[PDB]
Amino acid sequence: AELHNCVVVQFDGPMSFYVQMESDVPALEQMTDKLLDAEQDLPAFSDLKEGALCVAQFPEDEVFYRAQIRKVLDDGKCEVHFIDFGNNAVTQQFRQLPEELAKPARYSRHCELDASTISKCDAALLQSFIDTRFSETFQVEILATKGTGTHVVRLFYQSKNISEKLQEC
Repeated sequence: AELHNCVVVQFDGPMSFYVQMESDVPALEQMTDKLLDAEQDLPAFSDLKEGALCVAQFPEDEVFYRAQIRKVLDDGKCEVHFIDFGNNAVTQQFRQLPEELAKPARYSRHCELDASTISKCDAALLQSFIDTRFSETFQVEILATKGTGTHVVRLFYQSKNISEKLQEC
């Protein structure tokens, strides 16, 4: 079947994880470069509301990324979702995202495994298997894209069904 190379950037479990497709890497690198070049000159963003798109700083990295506000908290804090990296974090630093940089689609993709492709044991072991190879390349077969944008996929490692590479199960 049609397999696409990707890297898993966030993994809460088989039914909910995020990937960055190899095909989108060039565009993501261009986005990252453009954001870095304009970063210092971007004015403050103060229209904090759920759903708002902006540039926000990830406290753990201190780097600015494209972000969507998920929850408005107290003291100018907001829980945001970094659309190009699939992770959420609470931050207080927001800058305006140029219209041109808001046009590109998110570069991280939410996925959920076709539940029939793994066993109960596989599901439990996948967490540790993935955590050990976070920077490694995996492949996904996209079976469908839900109305929410989420891809239902079959996961592969070294082009083999993941269940085959999970030797302990």
